[PDB]
Amino acid sequence: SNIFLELQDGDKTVYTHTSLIEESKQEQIQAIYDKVPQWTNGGRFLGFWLSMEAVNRVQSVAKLPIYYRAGIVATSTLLGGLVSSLVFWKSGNENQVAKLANGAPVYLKKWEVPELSKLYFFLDDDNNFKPSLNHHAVTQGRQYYKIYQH
Amino acid sequence: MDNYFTAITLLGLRDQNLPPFKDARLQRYKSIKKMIDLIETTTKLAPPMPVELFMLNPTDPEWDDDMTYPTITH
Repeated sequence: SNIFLELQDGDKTVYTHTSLIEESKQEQIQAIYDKVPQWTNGGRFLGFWLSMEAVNRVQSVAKLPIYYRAGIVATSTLLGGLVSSLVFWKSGNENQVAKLANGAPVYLKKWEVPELSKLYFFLDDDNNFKPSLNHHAVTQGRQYYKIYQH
Repeated sequence: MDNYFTAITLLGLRDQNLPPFKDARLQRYKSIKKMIDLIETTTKLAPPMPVELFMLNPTDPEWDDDMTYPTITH
């Protein structure tokens, strides 16, 4: 689960990464992003079906050049996918990922967001060889912006 | 033949010449025998200084990365 989130913290637009969230909620977030193409491709079909039914059965668009008729079906196809993607997020999913990111650290700039799988760590002999981010080359610390609350 | 430059200097070969006859010459070699033991002892009385002064500790866990040298195969 490698997804960068853009959350609305009041007036600020904060950023985070799904690797900073526990694995129990990463699966729920990944499941939502997996249903976006199912709503996008499904909406493209309706936009393609309803458009083909209109440029043929309605005898006002059928009496037009094919290039104008094909442009309507082409426009209504991808427009039907963009609309279905909005209905998917705006209904309850854009707010569900915000609630699932509750407790995760956020950052003011996207460039400051680390990927937990890309961080350098070592096996600390003084702590039963547990993985530790505080390796012998660290100087100051991480110091994120704040913990997200929704 | 250690302490070469010290022995040569004590024999006076930096400013003069040794006697040309083996008798006095070989006595002069054995004459610096006491001074070599003294100068050797003086050089073993140096006080210690922090080793982490001009040399990073190679046993530090920071260097466990075993990083290699990235090169360009021109």
